[PDB]
Parts: sequence; structure tokens; C-alpha cells
Amino acid sequence: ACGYSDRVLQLTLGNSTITTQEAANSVVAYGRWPEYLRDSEANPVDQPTEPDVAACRFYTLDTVSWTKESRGWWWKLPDALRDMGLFGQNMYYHYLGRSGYTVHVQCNASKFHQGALGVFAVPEMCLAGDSNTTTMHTSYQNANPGEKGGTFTGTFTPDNNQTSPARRFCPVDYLLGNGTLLGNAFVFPHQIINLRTNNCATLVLPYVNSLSIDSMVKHNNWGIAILPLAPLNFASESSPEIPITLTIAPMCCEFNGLRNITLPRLQ
Amino acid sequence: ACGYSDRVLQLTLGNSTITTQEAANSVVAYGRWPEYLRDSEANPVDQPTEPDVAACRFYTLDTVSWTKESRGWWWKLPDALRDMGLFGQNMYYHYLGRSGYTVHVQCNASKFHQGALGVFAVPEMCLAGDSNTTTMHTSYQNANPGEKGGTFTGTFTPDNNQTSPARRFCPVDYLLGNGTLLGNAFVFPHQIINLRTNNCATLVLPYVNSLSIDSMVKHNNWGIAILPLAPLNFASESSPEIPITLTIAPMCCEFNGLRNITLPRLQ
Amino acid sequence: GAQVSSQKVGAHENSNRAYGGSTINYTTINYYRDSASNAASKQDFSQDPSKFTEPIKDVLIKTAPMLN
Amino acid sequence: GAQVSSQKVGAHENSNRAYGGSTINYTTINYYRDSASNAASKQDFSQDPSKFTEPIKDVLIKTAPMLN
Amino acid sequence: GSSSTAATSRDALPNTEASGPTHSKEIPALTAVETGATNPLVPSDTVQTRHVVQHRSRSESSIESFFARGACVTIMTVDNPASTTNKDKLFAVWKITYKDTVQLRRKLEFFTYSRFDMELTFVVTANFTETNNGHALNQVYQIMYVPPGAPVPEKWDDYTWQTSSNPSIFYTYGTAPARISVPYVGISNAYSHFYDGFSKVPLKDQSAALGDSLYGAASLNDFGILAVRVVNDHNPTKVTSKIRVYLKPKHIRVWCPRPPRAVAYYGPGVDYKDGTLTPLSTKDLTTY
Amino acid sequence: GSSSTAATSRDALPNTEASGPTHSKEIPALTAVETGATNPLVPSDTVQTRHVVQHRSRSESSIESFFARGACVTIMTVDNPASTTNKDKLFAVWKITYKDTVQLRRKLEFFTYSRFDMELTFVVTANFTETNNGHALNQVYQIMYVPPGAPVPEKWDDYTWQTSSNPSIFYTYGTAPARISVPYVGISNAYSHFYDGFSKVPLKDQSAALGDSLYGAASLNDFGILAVRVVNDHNPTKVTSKIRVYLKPKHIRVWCPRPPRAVAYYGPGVDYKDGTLTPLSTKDLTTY
Ligand SMILES: CCCCCCCCCCCCCCCC(=O)O
Ligand SMILES: CCCCCCCCCCCCCCCC(=O)O
Ligand SMILES: *C(=O)CCCCCCCCCCCCC
Ligand SMILES: *C(=O)CCCCCCCCCCCCC
Repeated sequence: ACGYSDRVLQLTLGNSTITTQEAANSVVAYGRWPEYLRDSEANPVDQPTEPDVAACRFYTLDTVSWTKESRGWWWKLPDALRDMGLFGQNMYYHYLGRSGYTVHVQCNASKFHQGALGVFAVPEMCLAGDSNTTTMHTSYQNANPGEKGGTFTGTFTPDNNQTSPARRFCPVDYLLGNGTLLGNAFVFPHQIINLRTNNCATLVLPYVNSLSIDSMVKHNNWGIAILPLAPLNFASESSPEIPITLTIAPMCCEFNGLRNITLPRLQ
Repeated sequence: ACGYSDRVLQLTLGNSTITTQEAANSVVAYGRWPEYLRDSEANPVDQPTEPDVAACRFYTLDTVSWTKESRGWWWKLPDALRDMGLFGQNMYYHYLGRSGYTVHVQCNASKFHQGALGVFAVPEMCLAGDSNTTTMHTSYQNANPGEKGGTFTGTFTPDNNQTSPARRFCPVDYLLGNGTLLGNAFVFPHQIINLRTNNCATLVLPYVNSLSIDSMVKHNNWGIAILPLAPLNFASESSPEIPITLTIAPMCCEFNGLRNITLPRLQ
Repeated sequence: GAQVSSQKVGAHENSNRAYGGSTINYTTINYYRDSASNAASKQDFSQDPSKFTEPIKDVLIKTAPMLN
Repeated sequence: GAQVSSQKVGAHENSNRAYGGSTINYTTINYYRDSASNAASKQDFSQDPSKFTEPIKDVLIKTAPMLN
Repeated sequence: GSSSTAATSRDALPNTEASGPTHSKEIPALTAVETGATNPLVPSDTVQTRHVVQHRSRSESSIESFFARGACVTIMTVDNPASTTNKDKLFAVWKITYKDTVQLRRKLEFFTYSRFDMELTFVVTANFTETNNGHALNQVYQIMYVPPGAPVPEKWDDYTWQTSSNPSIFYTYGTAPARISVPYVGISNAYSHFYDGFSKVPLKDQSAALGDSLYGAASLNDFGILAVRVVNDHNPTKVTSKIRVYLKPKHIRVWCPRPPRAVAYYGPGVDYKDGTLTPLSTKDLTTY
Repeated sequence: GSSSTAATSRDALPNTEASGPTHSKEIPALTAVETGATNPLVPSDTVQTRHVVQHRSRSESSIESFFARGACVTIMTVDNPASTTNKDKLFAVWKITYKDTVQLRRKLEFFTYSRFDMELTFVVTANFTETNNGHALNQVYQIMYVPPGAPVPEKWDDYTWQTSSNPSIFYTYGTAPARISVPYVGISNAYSHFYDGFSKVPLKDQSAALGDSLYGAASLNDFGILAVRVVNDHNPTKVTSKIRVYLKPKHIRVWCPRPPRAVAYYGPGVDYKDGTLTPLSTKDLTTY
């Protein structure tokens, strides 16, 4: 009647707005919109900080590039937003924090391009390490890349330097980087950016954890995994490239246990 | 509101379903949906066989190829379905039969192709023969090609072998293969597959005859004629080709006068 | 303090004055104060799978185009 | 949730203020949720043998000629 | 006195409704999986169907029923040797976990989080080892739960086996397997099957060694240990014994489904090992 | 609270009625067995009778009562040898069936189809075999049901004995025989005692080998296997054991009566063997 459509959306949070004209509806993970911590589930007793529009707004991370050789990308939350404006400051000044998110993945191309990205949001996205001599050895620094994220690989390559081990993840793409088959990742909240259909993915994520609130600096609640289910192609070019951009807004974030700021060892 | 559309249809008969996303509505010939024979119009008194889903389902015939030199194609009904599953068996085991049909012609291409097919359903589609020395001489075998159908030609070529005459049709395209001008074939139930607009034609055909029921093995009730009203073209290629596929479902078919099976001379 | 519940009978004996038919019940009495000590009742609930099969914000009407 | 049923008494003790006479009953309580776990009740039904002994379409009257 | 007993696990699934031919703009068959939704079709959406009164139910695939089994989670070895042995009498210490074996672990790991009461059952077997004819009298075993912080036994007979506060089971050989229940004892609102994090934040101002910890590990799952001994004094003929521990999660709830483990387990985390990464076998695309 | 309890199995049969002399066109005695019917006569139809109050009943020949007995359907052998043996420790694998023995099989085969809950009882016995004086401690046995598709154990101690999902019974030697019940588990609406058909249609367009299958066989009756082991580790004195399995069909219904097996069984089908086809003995026609 007025022409409203699944494909055309506007999202506004704080001082930020996203528009899209080629959406494929949007997902609310497990049917649960983000929410503040109810009194009946509360646990730290101090009055929480709730930054509201100062932190619940769209932050855009560094753009990456999709090519025919890309195996996939991953980020962790809250880690990818640790250095984002007042969200990052509130996270590091407090022992505890909780937050939900709107995740908007952006990737446009043309009616002559093809390819499809699976965009998965995974609760507790534990990834496999690079070692066959020690388990659970990925270091804090390598497990937490911040906004640059990390990547998947098509080949497991064990680290053989036992003198100074690399201590990083070696996440194999068809094993979802965690020992399970990628074809089943669709039981996690997801969308697919299939270039002939849509140019974005939107996932609204509730805070998920076995606790009401926890250490954001120690623990990532959600992982975002983006993998090419169908490879990028274009006209008859051998090396096409198109960018992928992530923009994420915290939602209903609240924090407890205020003290001096955490200054983490990140390199 | 929900986005329902003329162009997007689903047809389901028996265990078969057709979908289309570029339809141009669909035609019900002479406004009459197929029906079983009413008691007030009945004639053989034996209890009829009505195969229902065993025969009233979509059968796909062998695909043909449209090129710049194609003059057109024709099929007859029930003949084109004579060897199709239980429809064919019920037809040959009974003296009498009647049936309506859903005819779905399929031909997709691209936004850079052009061309237009007239798809006509003709009651009693009598075609002209190849002879200028004998009339009404096309043989049963040549008049009934089965699912491969036959073709139209742009040139009348009289058979001059009077020793062993070919005895086949010589159907000239602009004379609709029957001595009348093709420009007037639109008074028959029809659709046009014009590649910029639609990729299919759907014709629902009632049983039409001067009798309530008749010999399917002797007599075809309907002809399907497909002719290029505008020739196939593409980019600047000299020899484009695109396939045309026919899928036809019998509807409300019923049969009388059961006996041993008819074994016809078809070659 | 007995709990009496009904059984879902699968194979029925030739009997309706004792077994197969006139609803066969069973009895449970908890012997311990701690509920962790209890047996499992197996009287469990089902739910709609939608939070996993249809987690989209705008309702899916299956007869309609998903994208519109 | 006890089931009380009667016994068919065969040998009766010299007693009618306790055993033999004033209907002797017995008690059953099912302890399991699965009915396959139940004992057999043995309270079973009989039927007419006609589906095997007289499966003829037209009724047999024994005093009459079978063929007529 | 007597208590007597909305879709339940044992309810019949929906009937199939009869449906006939169709020709319309309704398009159930066409869909768009990019949205993240699965198309909710039933057969009457794409074929003609008859009416069928459905009697099947999903009673055996409820979470409770999928998990209603004891699974072996460890084998503990103990012995009772002669007093003249150079070797110490063996008592066993096992850090409680479902990750030392693989079958229950894989089933629980279809989910991210769970809550349950735990039933533990103990099967105890014994045998002679020296080709001797000497005998032994029936053994009694002490299975002591030593929760985190309590003193772990260092000798089969030290003071810790007094168990004034730890729960202990004294099991008699040859009797019915021992069994206890435990409540949901997690320090969180649910057990975490996966913890994407660390127990320590490494600080810039501190040495790397001081801020280091294992990936994916936390006391979320430190439940302490079982310590087991043969209570009988040393005997001249040595007897060795094994205690098999079976875990059944009862009264269970689970959250956030996951793809199941597809390559062999490799330690208590999600790590995998080279040479085990090829679960699928060969099959040609157009071969049935 | 308390529930308290149309021809039943224990009802008295019909009384004999008194009947006197007769002279008429009524002809009960004459009949025609060509019709396929049995003549429904009682004694008062052909002789003079007195009145008799009948007290006998058919209570013990109801289907339930005819089958209310455990019957041995197999004997499984297992052992627990020294660790120094060249021979592997024997665990047993038995494909579940009532056709390895003959008595229950013949009774069930009075019928074409049946439905029942199954009660299985297990009697376990053990003995020494080497004339040695060495001893063994009381054994525990694991009886694991491995349903079709689950991994069958290849060694007495491999991972499959974890039983996270298969049901297992751990039986202790010297205690009451083990016992479980199973529901009617058939993939059909009744168990088929006879299946006149094949599991494969041989197709013209396919090799004969590819379309071949055994006559009368189908997964209608594939119920999987029981796998049994001695759980105790190897002992210096070898002990051998036997597990006898008894099957009682309870809560039973049966359909389509058949002539009983009259010549010796010969495999799991109806085949017979040369030399066994003469069940009847000699008796002269006019000799009482
Ligand atoms: C005498 C016996 C005492 C038994 C003591 C049981 C102690 C608690 C064990 C908790 C088991 C936890 C299973 C889930 C573990 C997880 O979080 O991954
Ligand atoms: C731990 C013990 C488990 C026992 C498992 C019992 C498995 C089902 C057995 C079905 C018995 C079928 C008897 C009739 C067979 C037939 O169809 O001929
Ligand atoms: C409800 O519990 C009252 C009905 C009591 C029925 C008999 C109880 C059977 C024995 C239970 C003993 C106590 C268990 C610790
Ligand atoms: C009906 O069941 C109520 C009357 C209860 C009578 C006493 C029950 C005896 C003990 C049964 C225990 C529960 C068995 C699992």
C-alpha cells in the first residue's frame, strides 16, 4: 500500500542511523530482544552504570576485503568493541558488564557478481588452537584481536616451534574453527548475504551467558563468524574483490564494580 | 500487502508442483475449468474409470531448442501424452476417454535476450498434408508423433514421390499449418512468451468435443501450436539458442469401455 | 503423599476389567527431603521450534513471498 | 493408586470369617511409568470361534441342511 | 494423601490433512534462506495428501529422555598389596569431569549450557594378579568426595579419610553398585559446556607469566575430586580393583544448540589434532 | 486411591441342558464340510442328555496364559582368562531372536502375527576350567543391548562398553537373576512370524547379484544384538561363564492361526531337511 518492505530498513540507535535497501528481513537471535538485567535475576548489589546512548550506538570496524581466495573471518564480542568510544571506556573501568548487540554486516556488489557469505552469531565461540603438543594454549593476546578480527584457514598447520610457541588459534573453515562441521552452523542465529538477493545481514543479539553478568575483559559472550558458502565471482575476471564492512551497536549495556581502569596486555 | 502477484504462481497436481516467478497470469480456455462428465450429459453406461492423481499430474515432454531458424512446433492431445505413465495405460486399455489439461510452456532467457513465442491451444487442430495429388492422406503414424511433436515450415514442399508417398503433414507457419492466417490464431486460447516480460505460458484446457466422450486413440481434441511471432535474438550473437520445455497435466480424466490393451501401429 | 499418574499404554493385553483399557495408572512416593534424590518424572513439555527455525523479526507467512 | 481385584478361589480352607468365602481379593500397585514394566493382569476375554469355525457368508443354522 | 495426574512430550504429532489440486498465487514452495529462517512446510503444501490420524509422538527425544542413561565417565584403579611391598598401597584420585570419556561428552555438547541433578552409580570389580594360591577377604571401599579446598589424601590411611565433613560412600564388594544423587551444584545459573574466555586478565604492568592462564578454562567446572581406597589392611596376596563411575544427568534443562563434535576429541577443550580432520568419506555427486 | 474390580477367560463353560428323544425334519447331524464350516454340535444334538451345571473354564488356555512362561532362547559364553594368554578374552555377541531354540518358537508359530511386551530374565553361571587351585573374585557382568546401527564391541574393553546411550545391565554374580522389560518395539503394527517375501526387488536393468536377497527375510525382525562381557580384569586362574537368556512374551495378542511345526526345524525359515520328514508312526486302520 505505502510500499513498506522487508528489503528496505532503517535502524537508529543513539546518534546513529543505518539504512538498507536490499535486506533479507532481520534476525532476533533465539527470539529474544536485548534487555536490562531484571531485579529477580540480579547479582552484584551496587547500583550499575548504564551508559545508554553514549555506548548504545553503531560503531564501524575496519573494513576487510573479500576475494576468491578468502576463507573467512571471525570476531568476538565484546572484544571487537573494546576500543570503541564510551563503550570501551565503560568496559575497562568496571569489573563486570553485560550487553546485547545489533550486528550489521555490509557487502554490496552488482547484478553481475555472485557469491554468498554465511554470517553466524555463535554463543561461546571457542576456537581451536594451533598446537598438537599442548591444548588450550592460545594466549589472551592472540585470542583477542580487537576490531581487526581474525581469519579462518582451509588447512590445519600445527605449530612446531616448541621453544617459542606461536600460541594462536588455527581455525579450519569446514570445521567452523572448532571441530564441528560448518554445514551445521545454521543451528546458530544467522543470515546469508547472497549477492543476487541482498547486500547485508542484520542480527540482533541478546546477552547470552550462564550468569546474569560477568567479566567482559576475561570473557567473550558471542562470536561472529563470516564464511564464503559460495565463492566470489564476477563477469570473467580472475581476481575480483569486494569489501565487507561490520557495524555493531551495543544494546542495554550495564556495568558493575567500578574501580580504576583496566590496562590489559594486548601484544 | 503480502506481495501476492500475477507473475508468481504455484501449480500443484497429484504429486507434482510447478513454480514460476515470471508468469503473465494464466488462461482458462473459453472460461471453462475442466470437469467430470455430468450425469445429464453422460452416454456410455458402464461405470467409468477415474484415475485421479495417478494420471492427473504434470508430465514433462522432451525439451526442444529455439534458434533463429526455428519456424515453430506442434503437438496434439491426448497423443503427446500417450506414453506418459498411468495416463497412457488408462488411455490404451479403454475404448473411450475424456480429459482436460493444464499446459505449461517454459522458456527463460535473460534481460539481454529478445523474442516472442505465440502459444496457441486449438480445438480440432486439423493440419494440411504434403500432397498435391491426394487429399486427407497423412497417415495415422505421421499425424501422431507422440511427445516429440512436429514442426512448422516456412515453405510448402509438395511430395512428388507417387510410388511411395511420404504421407505426412506439411504445415506452413504463416498459414497456421491449416490454410488460415496465423495473425488470426489469437481467437484461439493463447498466451505469448515475450522474453522481456515472462518466461512461461499456462493454459488450462477443458475437454472440448462435439461428444461427451470419444476415442482418444483415434482422435486428438486439442492441438498445441508454438510459433515465434518475433525471432530469437541475443546481444550480437549470430546463433543464439534457448530451450523450450513442455509440461502437461491431464485433469478430470475418465474412461469407459475397458478391454484388452490397444497396441497401435506407430511407425 | 502419593502421586498417581497415568501410563500411556502401548501393547495392550487382552483385558478391560483389569489391564489394557480402564486407564492404567502408576504410583510414586518420594522418600527423600532433597529433590535431587527424586527419580525423573518424564512428564515433559514440548515447545514450538520457532526461536531456532524462524528467528526473523517480521513474521513468516509461508504462502507468501519470503522477500517482499 | 491401588487396584483391588477378586481371586477365583479353587480349594477353600475351612474358613468364612477370613478365608474361603467372603470374596478374597488381591492388590496390585504399579511401580513404573512404562506399562511394559507391568505384570500381566490375566483378566482376559474370550470370544466366539466363528471367524474360524463358521466363516461362511450365509449364516449356518445347525438344524437345517447346510446345502440348500 | 493422593495427588492425581500444555503440549507434552508424549502427545501425538499433528494429523495430515487431506489436500487437493491447487493453482494460485500462494507460493509455499518458494522461499529465501538468506533471511535465516527455515521454510515451515508440510507435505500438503507441495503434493496432494490424504487425511491421516497421526499417532506417533516425540516422547523419546525430549531432553530428559535423550539423556536418561548412566554413561561411564571414568575408571579408577586401586589395590591392596602385601605389607612387605616396596611399592605404596595404591589409592585413586580423580578430578570430576565428563570429559575423560567421549560419548556423554558429545551428547551434552549438542548444547552450550545445561542444568541438572547428577546421579552417580559405581560399579566395582576386583582380581588377583600374582599367580599365587593365597586368598583375600571381601573388600570394603571408601569413595570420598573431596571438594575444592579440602585436604586431598596423600596416603591410603592418613587423617583425611576420617571424612567428618566430606561425604563418603563405604561400598561393600559384591553388593549392588553404589549410588548417590547430587543437586545442581554450579557456581553459575547453568553449567557452561563452553567458556570462550580466560580466568585471568593479563595486565600491561605485570609480567606475562603472572597474567597467563589457559584458554577456555575457569573454576565454572572445578568440582573437586573423588578419592578412593580399599579400607582393608594389607593382605599377603595382592588384589587389584577398579571402580567404574557412571553419570546420569537427571531433571535436565539445556540451552543454545550446537553442531555436534565431528572430529576426534583432543583434550578438554575444542582443540583438534592433525590427521583426524577428515570425517567424510568418498561419494560421487551423481551416485545414489 | 483404590480402583475395585464380556465373557472372560475364567468364566464357566456352558451348561449341558437336558434333552429327550426326537423324531423330526431337524437334521443337526447331517452337514457339508465343503462349505468350509465346522458343524457347531453339542451332545444334545445327537444323544439324550441330562442337565449338568458346568463349572470348568478355559482360563489356562487364554493366549496370555498359554504364553506366560519364560523360555530359554540362547546360551551366551564368556570368559576371563590370565593376561598371559595367547587367546583373547572372550566376550559374547548374540543376534536377538527366538529362533535359536525350538520350544518357544513352535508355540509362537501357532500364529502368523503377534504383539507383546517382552520380559527378559538372565541366569548366569560360572566355573573353573584348568585343574589348578588358583582362585577368582566375584564377577560382574555387563549385558549391553546394541541396537541396529550402534557400534558393536570388537574387544572386551573397547570404548563401546561406555554405553552412554545403549541400555546395559551390570549383573553381579551370585545375586538374583537379572531382569528387564521391553515394550512392543516392532517397526510394524505386529511382529511377523512369517514374511512371504524378499527385502529386495531384483531389477531387469541391474545385475542379479545386486538384486538378490534371502527368501523370507526382512528387517521386520532385526532387533540388534546383546553383547556380554566379564567386567573384571584378567585373573591368573581362568573362569568361564554362561548367560542363559529367558524370554516371556507378556501382554500378548496374536493373529491368524497356523498348523504347528510338524517336522524338525531347519534354520530360521520354514525349510526342512531330508531324513526328518516322517513324524507319524505306524498304526493299522482297524487296530485300537
Ligand atoms: C560421594 C560422592 C560425591 C559426588 C560429588 C559430585 C560433585 C559435583 C560434580 C559436578 C559434575 C558437573 C558436570 C558438568 C560439568 C561442566 O560444567 O562442564
Ligand atoms: C539390556 C537388555 C535389552 C533387551 C533389548 C530387547 C530388544 C528387542 C527385542 C525384540 C524381540 C522380538 C521377538 C519377536 C521377533 C520376530 O519378529 O520374529
Ligand atoms: C503420602 O505420602 C501418604 C500415603 C502414605 C502411603 C504409604 C507410604 C509408604 C511408605 C513410605 C515411607 C516413608 C519414606 C521415607
Ligand atoms: C495409590 O497408588 C495410592 C495408595 C498408595 C498406597 C501405598 C503405596 C505403596 C508404595 C508404592 C511406592 C511407589 C512405587 C514407585
